[PDB]
Amino acid sequence: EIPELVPVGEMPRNLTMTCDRYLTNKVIPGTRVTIVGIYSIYNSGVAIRTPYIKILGIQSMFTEEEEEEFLQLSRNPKLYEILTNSIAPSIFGNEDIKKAIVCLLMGGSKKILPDGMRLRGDINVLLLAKSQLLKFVEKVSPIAVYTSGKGSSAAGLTASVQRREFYLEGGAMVLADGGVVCIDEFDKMRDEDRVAIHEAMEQQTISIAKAGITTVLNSRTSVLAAANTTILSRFDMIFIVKDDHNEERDISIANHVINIHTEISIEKMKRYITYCRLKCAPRLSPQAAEKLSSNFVTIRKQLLINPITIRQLEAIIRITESLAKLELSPIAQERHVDEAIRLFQAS
Amino acid sequence: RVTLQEAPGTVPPGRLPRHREVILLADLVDVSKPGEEVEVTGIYKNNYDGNLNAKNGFPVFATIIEANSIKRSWTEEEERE
Amino acid sequence: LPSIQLPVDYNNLFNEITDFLVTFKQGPKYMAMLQKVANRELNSVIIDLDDILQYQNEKFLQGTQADDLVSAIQQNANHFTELFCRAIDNNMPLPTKEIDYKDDVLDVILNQRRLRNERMLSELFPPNLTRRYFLYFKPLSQNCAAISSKPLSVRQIKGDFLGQLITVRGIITRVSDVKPAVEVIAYTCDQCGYEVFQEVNSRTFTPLSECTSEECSQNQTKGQLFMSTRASKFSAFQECKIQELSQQVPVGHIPRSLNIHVNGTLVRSLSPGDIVDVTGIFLPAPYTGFKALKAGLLTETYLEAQFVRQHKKKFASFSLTSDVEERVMELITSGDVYNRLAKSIAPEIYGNLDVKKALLLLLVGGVDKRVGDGMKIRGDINVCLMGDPGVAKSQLLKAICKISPRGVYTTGKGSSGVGLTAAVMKDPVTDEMILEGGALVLADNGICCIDEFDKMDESDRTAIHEVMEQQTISISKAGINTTLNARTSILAAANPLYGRYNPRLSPLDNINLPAALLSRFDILFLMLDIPSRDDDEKLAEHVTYVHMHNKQPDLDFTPVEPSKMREYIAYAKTKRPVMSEAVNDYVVQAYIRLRQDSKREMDSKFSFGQATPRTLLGIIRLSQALAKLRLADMVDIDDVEEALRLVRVSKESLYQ
Amino acid sequence: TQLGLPGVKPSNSGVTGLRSLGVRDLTYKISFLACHVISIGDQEVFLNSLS
Amino acid sequence: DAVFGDRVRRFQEFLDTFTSYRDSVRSIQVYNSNNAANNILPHRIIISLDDLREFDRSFWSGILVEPAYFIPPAEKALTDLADSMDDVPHPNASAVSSRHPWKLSFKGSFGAHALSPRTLTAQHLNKLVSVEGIVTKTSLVRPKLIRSVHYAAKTGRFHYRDYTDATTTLTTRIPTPAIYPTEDTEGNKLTTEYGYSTFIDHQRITVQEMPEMAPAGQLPRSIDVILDDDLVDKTKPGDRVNVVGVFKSLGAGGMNQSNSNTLIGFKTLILGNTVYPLHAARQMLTDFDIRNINKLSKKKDIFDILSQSLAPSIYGHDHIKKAILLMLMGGVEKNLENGSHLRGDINILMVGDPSTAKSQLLRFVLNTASLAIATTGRGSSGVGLTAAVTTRRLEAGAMVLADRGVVCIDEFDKMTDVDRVAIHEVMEQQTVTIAKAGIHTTLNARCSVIAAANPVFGQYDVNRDPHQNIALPDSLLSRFDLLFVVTDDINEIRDRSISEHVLRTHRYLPPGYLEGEPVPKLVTIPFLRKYVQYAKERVIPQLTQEAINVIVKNYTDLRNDDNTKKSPITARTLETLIRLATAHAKVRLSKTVNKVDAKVAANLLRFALLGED
Amino acid sequence: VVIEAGALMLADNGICCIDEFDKMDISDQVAIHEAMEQQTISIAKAGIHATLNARTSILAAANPVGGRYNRKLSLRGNLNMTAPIMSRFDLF
DNA sequence: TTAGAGAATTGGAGAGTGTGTTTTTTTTTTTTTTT
DNA sequence: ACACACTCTCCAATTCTCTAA
Ligand SMILES: Nc1ncnc2c1ncn2[C@@H]1O[C@H](COP(=O)(O)OP(=O)(O)NP(=O)(O)O)[C@@H](O)[C@H]1O
Ligand SMILES: Nc1ncnc2c1ncn2[C@@H]1O[C@H](COP(=O)(O)OP(=O)(O)NP(=O)(O)O)[C@@H](O)[C@H]1O
Ligand SMILES: [Mg+2]
Ligand SMILES: [Mg+2]
Ligand SMILES: [Zn+2]
Repeated sequence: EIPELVPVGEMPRNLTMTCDRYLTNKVIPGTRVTIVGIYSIYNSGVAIRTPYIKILGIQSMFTEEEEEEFLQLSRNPKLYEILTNSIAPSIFGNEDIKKAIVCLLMGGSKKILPDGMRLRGDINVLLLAKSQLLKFVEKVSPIAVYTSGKGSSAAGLTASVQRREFYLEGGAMVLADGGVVCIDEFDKMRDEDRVAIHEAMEQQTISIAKAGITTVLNSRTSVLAAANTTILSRFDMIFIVKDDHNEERDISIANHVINIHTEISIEKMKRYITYCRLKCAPRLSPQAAEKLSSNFVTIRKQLLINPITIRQLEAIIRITESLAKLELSPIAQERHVDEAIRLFQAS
Repeated sequence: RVTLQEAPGTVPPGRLPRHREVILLADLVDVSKPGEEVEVTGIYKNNYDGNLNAKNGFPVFATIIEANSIKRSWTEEEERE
Repeated sequence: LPSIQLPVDYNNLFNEITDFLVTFKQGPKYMAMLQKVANRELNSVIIDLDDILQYQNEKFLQGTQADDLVSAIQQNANHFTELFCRAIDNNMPLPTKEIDYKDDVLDVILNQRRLRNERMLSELFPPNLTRRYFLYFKPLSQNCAAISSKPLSVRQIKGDFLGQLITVRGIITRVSDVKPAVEVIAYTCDQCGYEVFQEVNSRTFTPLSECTSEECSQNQTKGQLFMSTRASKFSAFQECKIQELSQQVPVGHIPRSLNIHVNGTLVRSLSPGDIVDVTGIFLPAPYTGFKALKAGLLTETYLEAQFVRQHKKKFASFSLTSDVEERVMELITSGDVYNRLAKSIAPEIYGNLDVKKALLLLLVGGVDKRVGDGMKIRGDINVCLMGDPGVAKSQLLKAICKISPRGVYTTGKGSSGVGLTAAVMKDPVTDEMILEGGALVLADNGICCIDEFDKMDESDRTAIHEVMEQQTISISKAGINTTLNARTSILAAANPLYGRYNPRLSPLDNINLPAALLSRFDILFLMLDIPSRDDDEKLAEHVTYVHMHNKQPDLDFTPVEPSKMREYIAYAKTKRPVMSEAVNDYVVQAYIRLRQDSKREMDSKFSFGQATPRTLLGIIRLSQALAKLRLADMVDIDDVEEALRLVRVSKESLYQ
Repeated sequence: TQLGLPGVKPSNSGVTGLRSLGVRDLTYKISFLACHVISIGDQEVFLNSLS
Repeated sequence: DAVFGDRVRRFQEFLDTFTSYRDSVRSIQVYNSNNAANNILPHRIIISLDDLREFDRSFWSGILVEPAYFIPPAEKALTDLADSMDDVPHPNASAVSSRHPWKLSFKGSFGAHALSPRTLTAQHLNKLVSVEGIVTKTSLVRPKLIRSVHYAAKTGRFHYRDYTDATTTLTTRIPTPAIYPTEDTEGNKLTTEYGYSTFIDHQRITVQEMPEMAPAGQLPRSIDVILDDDLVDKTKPGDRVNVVGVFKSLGAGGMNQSNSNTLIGFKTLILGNTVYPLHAARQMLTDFDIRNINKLSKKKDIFDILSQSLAPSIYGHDHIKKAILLMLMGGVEKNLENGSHLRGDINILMVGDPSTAKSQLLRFVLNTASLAIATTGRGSSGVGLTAAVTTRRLEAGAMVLADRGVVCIDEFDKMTDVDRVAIHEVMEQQTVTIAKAGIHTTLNARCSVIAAANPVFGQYDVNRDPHQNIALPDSLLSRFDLLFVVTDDINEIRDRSISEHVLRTHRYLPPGYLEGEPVPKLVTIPFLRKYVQYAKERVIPQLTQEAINVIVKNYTDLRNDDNTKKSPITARTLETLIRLATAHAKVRLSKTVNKVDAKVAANLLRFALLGED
Repeated sequence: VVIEAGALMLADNGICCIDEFDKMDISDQVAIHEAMEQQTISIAKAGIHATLNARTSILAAANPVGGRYNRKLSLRGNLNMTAPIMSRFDLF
């Protein structure tokens, strides 16, 4: 029965029913429906029988004109500024945070080589006010999962084995496979997850061999996280949130709160992100290769005379590809490399 | 059908509560909810049961109550007050 | 309804059988057995198929054709138990000796019934009622060989084999206790005073309740029948289960098993834990009554046991036939059996001679003792190996695991103290509690090998304390309060603390065992890995030769094979040599010196703890083992000095 | 149960041969058929109770 | 009734026309007849359905839409063909009346009838269908009676009768009561002749749709399959499988009087006709592969070519690649006559700084070995990694599952001490033994171990002892054949070379894609796998005196000379030398180990152990 | 459930004696605490619900931790008993 | 007074018909993952 | 289909009665 019709303090009542031929396989669990059917009884106290119903009726990708708008946006000379401005507009300042979130949403390009090695595409960011941005990322993203550090069950973030025969269940890294996942307090991570997130992030897999269980789980996702150590090495970019205390801002927020108590929109931006993810996967030009290699050896020499490592060069490449992805340019260029290393200053 | 149990206040000290079962017919169904304290009027009735006779080994009949009735705003003066 | 032709006529095979029983010889062989049966001296007849093959070959060489009876009784084995029995009944000779015939109830009953028929006149009863014997087939020798000679694992027994005679290899899982089963039932009619019989084959039957005898009927005497045990025929029955070896299970599968039935004198041959070659007849088990009508065509199946071959002869099965006498005389005449037998243990491992000699003395063991007031003293010997990583400890241990007829191998990490000793499991669905013994019970009267002894948890090692000295287990848990027997000797291996032995500390620091447990080993051997350019070269040459040729390098020495070694050791474990006063004085004087030297040097770096009274009986046990190996009936002082040397050498590794 | 109880099917050895049993078997249990019970474990009512 | 004969005639015409099936019948028959005089092949044949389409469309559609009326006569015609061909005389009693005809199987171009368990629908009942999925359950094998033979005692006549059940025949017949007759029509008492009677095997399984196709987290759906005779036990749970058979219904469906008011439906099954696996490892060589493998082996430096063809996307670390190749080849396992066992498989460990391609290189072995299991060190327990108890039943761990394969352990340093000590048996004795409540058993685990770890201080400290940097006991490090230390030393030209290399790697595009679309000589990996398979199966090099002369000298010099060597040297080092020499000889496809192989093995061990060449 | 009465039910309007209280498991001490708080017992399982009266006074004995009392310490330090249960005894 | 010919009453032999059957704790020993 | 419980039917065994030697 409908939830808004139940009397207070009672659990809802239900019925069982039958259908055949073309009425089969027409609905799925959780959908609200209207039904026409004969009400009758069947055998299964004294002189007493069970009721049921025999059903006789039930009631319950882009176009060209869409992608034209997305193409018009693609050739705007200030699109990067427009997308950064559209992200959490109420939050004051924090420019580079918004830029990093754009790069996280867009992502790099996946690649597979002749010898079978597989190259990652995802992006990972950490943030050290901060509560709002994760909710916004949840809303804008095509697929999103939100959780706090302790997790929804004993699976925690990654996974665990539980007990009577043993079984296994996955946390909020397996469930977010193929999409984005945001963690509200990364410091409240449990002990097992502290070690398991290494494999979850580097390999995009979780593997367990316990109590006769022997399986491997997929963890293909981009992680956003916030807190307030060596665990910072797993992330591509780390930043610290900043605040400003203009009274007009608080007064405006309060006035809006009283109003409810008494630039690109979200849906359009989400569809545009989906379109860009589906249509393009750019490649580095040779000039970018020379630029990046020279910068890499330059920084390592500067540190030597006074660390950078290959695992961070391969992150700078992904950021460069994600920046080139917005323009739908099939090749990345020095323009994107410059902004990539400029935005690389986490520190 | 409804199962009825002695109220805890009525039970003497050091004794377990007793139980009986009540049959509700056309107009009286869903008149009461579990956990309510209820007052019942009806006929006290009995019938043969094979399992009771088999287990106890004596010609022992089972008993049921058939309910006839079941029991458990403001004026303008209250509003003015 | 329909019918077919087949190539076999049973009349010819029956004629062949009755000729074979009266003609064959290696007088004729089987007529002696049937004479013993007639004299009531013998209860069972075992038919060899090797005799039938030899008979066929001899008849062929005489220039005559003959049916291949061997394959005929292998193909359809069930029918021929009846043919042989009928042939034996026909040809049975008369007794040679007086019997006291009146002891038999059936004789009196049948004689009186015959007299009743004789008076009345002025088949009677089923022939199974008077067969005083059992009959079994023994399969073909493989070295003469056919499928019955070639063992099958339990997976290879397909549905094609139903009805045939086969051989199976595996481990027994459980055994039932004996109970009787009816073959012929006897009744008595009250009014007319007449007896009738009924034969039972199926798992169930309906007893008779009306006297249908013609004389009883024609007198219109509707009498009542009553059952009688005193003239019924029973036969002993037992049921077991066999299961495939764990090392033959394919990957990812669960092991399978078969049900075995045993009747007659073959009963209580099998025991749990045995590795065995069973051979028998593989048959189905039909349903009965209303169950059959709605059970479908899927048939249950089992194996009728006929003959059993064990892989290793237990030491208790020994008897000195002249065949074994001739072989032990070889070793006795050759001489110096101690060194040869010690050298023969694991020839592929270089050096380590003293360790091998100690482990031989472990294999032999001391003499059990039981004082007149009821005290008893341990006979078994316990040994421990302590040494650096990579000096063939696990290898030598697992090598000794082969020689012993009863033995088990276990590692420290994979073992629970409960499962190592005995467990009280709530196993059945009926919530019943049942006791099932652990590894040390399965190794009863054998050796138990415990590798990685240092990794086992400190709490679980305490379970071994009772079994080591008292050779028994005591349990008092939910619904169970009993004592079990565990007459087992323990051999163990371990690394010192921190792995490789540390010379900075004393031996007791490196050993890291409590005093109560360190005392319970009769010998603890300390072996260290110290480089040397001379010795390493020799070891490397030996190992490289072994890898090249699969044979130990040899110029002078020939090891005795394991079978003859087992025969010599089994013969040596029967002697019980006694001590003498001259030896007693010597050992008594040695013990004082040992304890004084222990008291002097408890502070010293060369300490190994304090000598308890259990060190005296260790000397006596080792001396008696040495006396056993030379087949003496008297301990000699020569044995005592060797026992003392073998204890002294264990500590010399400390001095580089 | 082993007797002809209406509406119920049949369920150390017993006795047999009786008419109602047919081929069935009958056993028994021991119990006690009592006739009275006595336990051995307002101030005015209490005072009236006393001697 | 008359239509049965004509269909037999038409299929006889088909069998005469397409002659490649006559050769199959004759080859199976002559093979079985040969070894019988001393395994036996089944009496089964697979026909291409396309040939039957091109021969006669009416028979093709009859088979494919009305199998119950067309499959039996064709099978009868095949039995007639095989029976008319010459056969061994004087058959035995059991052979005379076996009741064992030949049987058919199909391949190719099912069209619309290729299905999955989700989409199998009531419209498809009594059609011949093909389904795909994962095996989830398997029943025990049981025998089944179909015929019994009896001997009449008085008359000397052999009698027989037949039995049927709903799952035994495509067509439908009156069921049989499974009773053995005891007495003749003429009153003679009968006896049952086991061994002349015929029984067949029977097994039921269950097949479920693959999890990759499950919609919306909905419950998955599955079908039961019936197998018999030859098809039994050819599958186990977890197998991906494709099954061919007739989809049929059973039973009374409650119309025989029941309390359900007939709301419950009829039961259904698939009668297994043919089973094929799915690859989701093994390959079979053609003649050209043998020619190429033999020709390539005579190059001067095959070892360099093959080693450098392993993981070309990873720059540097030549010696580790060569060690991995020798691991994949392996030594020779020995079993002496007295039952003693000598180890053959090689174990490798590598420890080093962060970011130095340890996990990336370890990942490569998982995708070129024929059988490989991967695990992380902290995500596995000792019992889970070896074996565990359940209900008593004992359940295998990871090292037991990969029996004759390789096991990869990442983050080895995070494994607890309690978990590590379970592994000391498996790496030398190659067995797992359990002694717990109600169980005592031994299991086989013959695999090779390769693993990676981090040093104690986070980066390797040359200014402290190797034991201080590597916190593992000496007894464990002894069991690894080769121990490699690797570090990220900062240098200009090294950094430039590596950075240019990875940048060249990231500019790859696959063949069939335009730019921007979403997705010396080196032998290809699909050829290298064939090379490794052939070399491991077909050549078993034996040792020689000239190799032994090198091995003994190298061992005795290496053990006794005082140096700052980074691993304990024991009797297991000699075995490592022998194994490496044998493996290098196996790379060469040599029937014997020579001096060159021992020299190369010594040079590799010296590099790994003493750190310099 | 078997429902059959426990010890506290038999001691209704009576004295219930607990000997060696300190050895009782915490999981049962909490049950005695819940009964003592209300003088009432509740059952709800397997479709059967019941409430019962437990007007019983408790007399308890316990051992100090370590077997001997410490005059340097409070009774809370000496006794292995949780504070809510200790708060509900009239006399120590 | 015996006995034999005819009629009436009762017993149970035995033939026939219908039927039924397979098939949430609570307490206690032990292994395993989790803090 | 295989033991049971219960019902139905026919036929001859038995005792009673009448008649005459
Ligand atoms: N004297 C020897 N003769 C032959 N092989 C030897 C000898 N000493 C050591 N080995 C070899 O050493 C290897 C390891 O033997 P093993 O029994 O496992 O040693 P271990 O002491 O038990 N190792 P560990 O368990 O770590 O203490 C085997 O391959 C043996 O062949
Ligand atoms: N030639 C190379 N040398 C080093 N790293 C490389 C090389 N080529 C690629 N990489 C990249 O280096 C990164 C680190 O590889 P990885 O195998 O995780 O190192 P690691 O030894 O496992 N570090 P860790 O997980 O902390 O132990 C990956 O992103 C590789 O793609
Ligand atoms: Mg060892
Ligand atoms: Mg890594
Ligand atoms: Zn009689």
